[PDB]
Amino acid sequence: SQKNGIATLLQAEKEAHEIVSKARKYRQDKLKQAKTDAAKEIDSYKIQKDKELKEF
Amino acid sequence: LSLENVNDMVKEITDCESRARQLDESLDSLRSKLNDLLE
Amino acid sequence: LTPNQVNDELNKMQAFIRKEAEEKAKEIQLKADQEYEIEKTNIVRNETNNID
Amino acid sequence: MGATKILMDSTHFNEIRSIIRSRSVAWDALARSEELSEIDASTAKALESILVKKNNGKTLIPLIHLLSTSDNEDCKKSVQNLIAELLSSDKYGDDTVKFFQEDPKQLEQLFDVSLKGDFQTVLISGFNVVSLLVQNGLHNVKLVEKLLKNNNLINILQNIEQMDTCYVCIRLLQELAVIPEYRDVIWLHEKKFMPTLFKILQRATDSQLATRIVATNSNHLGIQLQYHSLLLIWLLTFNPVFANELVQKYLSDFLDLLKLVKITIKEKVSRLCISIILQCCSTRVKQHKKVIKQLLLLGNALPTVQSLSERKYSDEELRQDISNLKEILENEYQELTSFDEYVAELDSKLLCWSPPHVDNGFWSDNIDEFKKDNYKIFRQLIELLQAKVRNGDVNAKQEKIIIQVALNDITHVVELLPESIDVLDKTGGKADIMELLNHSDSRVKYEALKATQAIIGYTFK
Amino acid sequence: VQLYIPLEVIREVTFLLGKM
Amino acid sequence: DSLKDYIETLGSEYSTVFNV
Repeated sequence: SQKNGIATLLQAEKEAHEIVSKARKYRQDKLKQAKTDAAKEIDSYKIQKDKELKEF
Repeated sequence: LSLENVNDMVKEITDCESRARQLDESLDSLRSKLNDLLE
Repeated sequence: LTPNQVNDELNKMQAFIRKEAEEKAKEIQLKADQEYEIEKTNIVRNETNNID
Repeated sequence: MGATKILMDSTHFNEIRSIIRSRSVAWDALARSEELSEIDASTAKALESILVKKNNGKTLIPLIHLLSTSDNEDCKKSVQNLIAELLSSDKYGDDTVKFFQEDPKQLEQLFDVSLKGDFQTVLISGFNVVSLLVQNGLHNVKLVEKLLKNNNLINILQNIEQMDTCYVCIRLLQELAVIPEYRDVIWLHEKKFMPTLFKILQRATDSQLATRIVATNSNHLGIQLQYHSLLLIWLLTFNPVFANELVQKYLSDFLDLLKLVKITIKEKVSRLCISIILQCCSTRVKQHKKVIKQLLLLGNALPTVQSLSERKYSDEELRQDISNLKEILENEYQELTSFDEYVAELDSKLLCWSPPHVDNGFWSDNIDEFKKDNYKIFRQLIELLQAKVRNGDVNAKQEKIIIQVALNDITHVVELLPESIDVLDKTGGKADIMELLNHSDSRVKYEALKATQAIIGYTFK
Repeated sequence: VQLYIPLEVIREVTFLLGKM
Repeated sequence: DSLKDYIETLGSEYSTVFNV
């Protein structure tokens, strides 16, 4: 099982690489996300300011 | 030896070579000043 | 050497590989969290200055 | 469903999970004797068979009932394990997770049985309540914040002797910390757990890595304990204010992370250590200047980073963190005006070596600044040095730090400037040097010898 | 013979061949 | 027999290739 076992170990290394690579794609996206939900955060704060203005 | 165990002992080679060189160069140039007064 | 000793070494190592990556992925995405909040806090702050 | 997948990857969780599932508990006999009514024992019997393979959430209700009512350690522990195993599995105990998640009541109940009975019984209880909290359909700060104040669980975590139990509990808390809200309650209780966590890192440092014995080394068990402790820290550090505070209180303990980075060759340990220190040194932490100052002056963080930078380990993010940290530390101290730092130290009479006081360039720019009546400031340092030796004696620790630094500082100006020799003569500093030579402490004598030689080179040409 | 040493285990294999 | 035992005992699952 020595010459079955390496072949399995090579596969594990390739796998360790793909799981870490999904996270790094995730991270970039996570950064993009932060700008989108902040784009939405301004125009919801904008309608909040018109709220206490129209109240005035 | 590991790479860190070489990397922290090369530090104490360099940190001691520096002080030994400056203390030897502050000793022979002082022996010369001693002989300049004994002459 | 013996088949039992090699199979013991196979499970242990491909485990080490799988675990270290799961934690590795986990650190990468934890940081992804950190940058999301810090980046949002900043970006929001500026636009809200203009709004105010 | 299949909940979160937490506490199913760890060996430490698995070793505790073995002790319970091995020992068998015949509920029906306990019920007949009156410690529970019959519906409960049958329900636990049936539930165990569903775990292996067989057709519910409706088995959940009796288990909730059984736990609160019963005070017999054996039955609640055996049941808790079976609930626990079900929650995370996607094979079985999918339906289980639904009933808990929909209704806030079975969480609150499930909390009551926590902190009753044997140390194990309570650990499983905590896992399961935490398991649900970390999901997106139940959240309550109150269970975490109370359990933290409460004794029996917090005792288990303080013990470090039993790695397996401690590991599980630290992870329980660190997972709740991945969620923002829990961070605020957790930071109230920081005093209690946080010395325990630094101790685990300290233990880690003194033992070896060239064996794989039962204790912490660089084994499976060890690799998880270090990671979690560090990770827990790192989480709470995401909030900038907590991080400034954390360094100023915990300073001594804090400095040790740099050590772990060397000794370990493991990117899980190393990375996390580097990040936490980075985050405190970041601009976004208020009084980021202060923390860099404490670290640089006292703890000598900067030289440590410069060594670290050389030994890169394979991990992109690690390399990135190390480089960023090298820049921040180095930049912040040096970029202060040169005359200012020297005088600020001079004024306090609390001189310390720093990166620009062992650098020749600093002294060259500053020679001119001293001249106000034949290097009055330079003469100030000479007076100051003379005084320390004679008044407050020599050969006691306080006075010994100021002297070595001062003699270093003087040496540099004299080598550079030939006109400062006059100042030493007038003041009487010339005499004082000769005295330090005889004095004990190797470092003071080195600096003293270098001072004598600096005057000497110039007297005779 | 022809070896193929990866970069993860490189110093360890070289120090092994130095002792063999 | 010495290169095969050594790369497996330290983890780091990327095996070497020994050709003749």
